[PDB]
Amino acid sequence: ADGPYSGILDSVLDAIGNTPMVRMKRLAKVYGLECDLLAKCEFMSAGGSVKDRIGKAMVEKAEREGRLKAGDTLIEPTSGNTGIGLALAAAVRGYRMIVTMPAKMSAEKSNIMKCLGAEIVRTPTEAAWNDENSHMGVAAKLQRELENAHILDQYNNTANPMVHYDVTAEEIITQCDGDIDMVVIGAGTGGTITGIGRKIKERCPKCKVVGVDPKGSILAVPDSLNDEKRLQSYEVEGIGYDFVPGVLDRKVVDEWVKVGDAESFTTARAIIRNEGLFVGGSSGANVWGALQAARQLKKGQKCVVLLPDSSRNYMSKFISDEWMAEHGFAPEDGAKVKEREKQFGGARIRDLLSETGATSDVPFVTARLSVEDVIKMMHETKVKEVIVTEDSKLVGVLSEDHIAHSLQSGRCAMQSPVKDIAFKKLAKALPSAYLRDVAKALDFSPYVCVMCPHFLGVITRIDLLHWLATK
Amino acid sequence: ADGPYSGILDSVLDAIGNTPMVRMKRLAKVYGLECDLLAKCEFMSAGGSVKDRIGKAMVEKAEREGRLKAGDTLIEPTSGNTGIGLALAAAVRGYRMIVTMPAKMSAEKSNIMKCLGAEIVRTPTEAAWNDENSHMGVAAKLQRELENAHILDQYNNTANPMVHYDVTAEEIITQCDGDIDMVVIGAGTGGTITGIGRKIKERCPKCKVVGVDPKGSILAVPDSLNDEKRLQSYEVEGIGYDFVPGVLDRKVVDEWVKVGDAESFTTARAIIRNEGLFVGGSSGANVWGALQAARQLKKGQKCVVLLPDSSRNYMSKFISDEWMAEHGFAPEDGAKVKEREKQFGGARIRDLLSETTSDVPFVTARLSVEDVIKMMHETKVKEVIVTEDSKLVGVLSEDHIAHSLQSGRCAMQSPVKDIAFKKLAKALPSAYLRDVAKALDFSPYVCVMDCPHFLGVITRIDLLHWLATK
Ligand SMILES: C=C(NCc1c(COP(=O)(O)O)cnc(C)c1O)C(=O)O
Ligand SMILES: C=C(NCc1c(COP(=O)(O)O)cnc(C)c1O)C(=O)O
Repeated sequence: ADGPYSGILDSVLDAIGNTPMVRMKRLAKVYGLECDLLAKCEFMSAGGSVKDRIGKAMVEKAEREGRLKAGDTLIEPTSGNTGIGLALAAAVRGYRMIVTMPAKMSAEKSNIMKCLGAEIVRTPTEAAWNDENSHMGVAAKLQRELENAHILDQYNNTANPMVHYDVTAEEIITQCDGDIDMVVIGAGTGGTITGIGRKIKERCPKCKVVGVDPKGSILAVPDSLNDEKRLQSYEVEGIGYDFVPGVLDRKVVDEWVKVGDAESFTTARAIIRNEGLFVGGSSGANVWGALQAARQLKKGQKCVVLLPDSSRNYMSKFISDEWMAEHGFAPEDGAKVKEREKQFGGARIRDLLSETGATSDVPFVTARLSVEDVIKMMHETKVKEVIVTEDSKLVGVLSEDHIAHSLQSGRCAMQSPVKDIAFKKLAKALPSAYLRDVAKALDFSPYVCVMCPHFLGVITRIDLLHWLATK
Repeated sequence: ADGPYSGILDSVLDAIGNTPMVRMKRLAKVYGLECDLLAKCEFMSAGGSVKDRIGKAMVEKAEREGRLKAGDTLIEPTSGNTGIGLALAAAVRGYRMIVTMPAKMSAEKSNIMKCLGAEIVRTPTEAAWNDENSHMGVAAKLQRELENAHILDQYNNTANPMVHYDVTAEEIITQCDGDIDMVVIGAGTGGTITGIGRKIKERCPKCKVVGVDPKGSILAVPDSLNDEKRLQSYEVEGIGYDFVPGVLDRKVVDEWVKVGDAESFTTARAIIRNEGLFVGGSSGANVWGALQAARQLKKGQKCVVLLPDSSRNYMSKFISDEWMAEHGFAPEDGAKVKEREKQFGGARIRDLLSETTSDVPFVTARLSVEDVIKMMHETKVKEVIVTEDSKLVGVLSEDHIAHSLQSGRCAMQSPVKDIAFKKLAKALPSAYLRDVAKALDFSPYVCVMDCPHFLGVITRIDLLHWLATK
């Protein structure tokens, strides 16, 4: 039905939470999982992260105790998502936002907090928590040097775990009908794991709670698990710290699973590909930890995994195959990159141009001919396409179909220069280039053309498909 | 309460729709609007767009008529969001996806449909709909040349408007309790406007329905409104075409509002800044059209605006201030860029360095940490700059030295490069302070240079303390 959203909401803050639990049957069937892998889609909140909750939560507490008045400044050390949630709360309730975040975090989080009118101070990646150059220490300095400022300090604020204990875990309980056998959850500030594990073990003591910690952090128990990569920088954002936060109750968690960058990102892309959840990398870490932890579970048993972040914050980072190839991360089991590598391989456009049959007789023009002059060439030379080129060096492609249709449409005058109706989006290639690169380039450009300034022809996706039909 | 999500969902397709309606009181107060500007947050669907619905919808129809079997290929010309929704449906129900979209559309849509295992063929921007190089014609060719392929053709499929008539408009009706006075909605394929306007006028005939069409399209009535910029390419994605789609019933819409790129993008950023809805550019166009159309309305009256897309698809495009400055679009009334322009102005780091002291020491980036602590203790400085031979390495603080030596990351005989801060931004004295602030948005330190004589380092606290002196 429609219970929580059946009316109109006063602000975006009322749209935080109430995320849907989805059964990842496709991903489990891919990875060979007997139990039901339930996913709590926290990335479907208004701000696209679970931390929205605590943000709102902390503000509410700060307002229910009168500790916060309009016009004040809010300061918060964050990996980016708590900053986004608090920035939403401030843009709604009229507070000023100053976010202190490490340079390791993505640029999308910074851009979104900038759109929310928040000042952004960045701290070095390799800094320890004791440092004055840590995000927490810089936030403390901003408190000390600025008036009417407040640090809500999600690492020690009781609201962070208390609201995960109050609403989120109760949501999971109501959605799983109490039958929860394993809960796999990443460990950042540790508030979400603490609260969820407590409420679930209180209303279902038989549930195992598994914490996910990146290879590089010291949050796992025992230290025999953290010493694979001690204090090694990692790319996954949100989970793991160089100290145990005040809100993290490591006694409430049963197991610990160590997950590296490669597994986290490949599993995040597998989540996107197999389920269709536009989710973050920390979520890939959590899901890989869950695939390791719930392996011994049987069918009927339900393992709840949080998907904290949305792909929005890492849209340039790991959704782009460019970045994960540069960082040497396995793309995916089934991906477009691997499909192109298998189908095309090392075949080059020399091979396609020779197998198809062409003698580089692609007529050029100086890109400022009148359309009547060029139609004489189109109709008399028996060619359909032409390539327009300037002096200062490529302009584009032109088809007689577009000529006729734009002349009828009122965009192509008979005395107009040919540059006005040519296709201006192109991708330059050269015969030694592989078909995998032209396949990647066709994802962004309609045509791929090759190149004394002697271009040999144009290649589109139908050409590659018809080549694949010959193989 | 908890009605729709109180259980577990079988697939992502079950999380489509059921978006919340939020009152944009902040944005209305900013623009001076008396009536209640309600926003249907369609970007909060699972796929982050309203088109998710029709995608799912069409598949269901294609499956309820037995027209679709597992392993088949689905082909669809789209501006990107219907492609995303259909790719979600295909990755869930086991169909192959081929999307045909113009090159003008953002790269985020392409990357996301790639993550969903969809083949992507791009078409030229300047092509007309009649062209074989149009997205629709290319999709038709892919149908003709590929076996087991289907085109659901959201421009003519009845599911596209029928489901907006069935669920979305009924959602709006149940959320507004029938009291809807104006409905402002963008016109792309026209399915959403057709369906929503029909269902709302059926359950509330007094409601005015306003269509939003970008300057460049021919969907507005009459053509006295389209002739400002006829067939001019525009940056807003999703709305407007060079022909009236089959599902668009232009008789069901009352008014038409022309919205350009600049207004659309500046109002989308205003939506993000004032309300906090991470929304798309087409939504900025729709909200600007609504601000123009519902101006004569009074308080109590409710004007419903759709926010079709999320910022996700335009994350590099218009959330980045770089691209809207490069495309000459007004940033916002109140923005961080304008705030830095007012606070800093044309002040350069020459002015700050002179108001505030010269040539903090350097090291060759391979000193032992014991040698560098001896240098710091003898030189009484706190920070140092590490530099290589082939040309900058970073900054180093004695605090990090002590804490990493105690933390087990800094060996007494280790090279100083291992503990230095490797993220830096290079500047030079003629640079302005607003630009160093923009660089400080992405780098912790901003250091200056001309010989390699490094005049010093500047952080955000330095700019704040300078602003305290001014
Ligand atoms: C530490 C922060 N986020 C925690 C986080 C986590 C861990 O959630 P915790 O509430 O810190 O336990 C997982 N995934 C992502 C993307 C996260 O951002 C922050 O936003 O400052
Ligand atoms: C035409 C497509 N989108 C329509 C659209 C619209 C218009 O919605 P229609 O249902 O097509 O009328 C508004 N905003 C955005 C971001 C859109 O993508 C498409 O995804 O192929």
